[PDB]
Order: sequence, then structure tokens, then C-alpha cells
Amino acid sequence: MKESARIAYTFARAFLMQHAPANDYLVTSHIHLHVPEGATPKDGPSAGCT
Amino acid sequence: TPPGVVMGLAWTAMGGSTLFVETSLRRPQDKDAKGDKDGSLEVTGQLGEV
Repeated sequence: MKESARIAYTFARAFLMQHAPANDYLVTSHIHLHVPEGATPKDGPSAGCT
Repeated sequence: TPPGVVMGLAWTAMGGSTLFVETSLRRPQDKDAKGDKDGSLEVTGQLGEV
């Protein structure tokens, strides 16, 4: 899940640069996140697109 | 055979077979361009011990 999350953060920064260049949060802003638990780890990246 | 995959013979428990072993990047290199942290490998495919 952390690999999915770091991949998510990276693609989020890149996509925001592609779509809203003026926006500057993700490039230079710390962000707490929380994913509710319950899902089995093998399916756990299923939420990554979310 | 796109680069990063290679074919290989294997003696499966019933008969021979032709594997195509896969090898590809799992996460972008750029933790930081200056980063010295090693790229530890992470095998998959139900590794045993040997």
C-alpha cells in the first residue's frame, strides 16, 4: 500500500502539473492521509486509483 | 521480447516448459536525484527458500 501511495503521490504531482500548472500544494505541502482498514492486502491497491 | 524480459527453459514437475521471466521497474528511481539508497530487489512469484 505504501508503494501504491508513493506512486499515487508522484502521479498526482505530475498530473497536477499537466492540468493546473499554477497549483502548488502537492509539490510543496505536507499532507496527512488515512485509509480505513478492513480490505485484504492482496486486493489493497484496489483503492489506489481512489 | 521487449527489453527487460527473457525466455528460459524450466523443468516443471510434470514435463518441460518455457517461462518468460519478467523484470521491470516497480517505482520511480527519483527518491532524490542525489539519493544513494540502494535499489533493493523485491521478487514475486511464490518464492520458496532456495
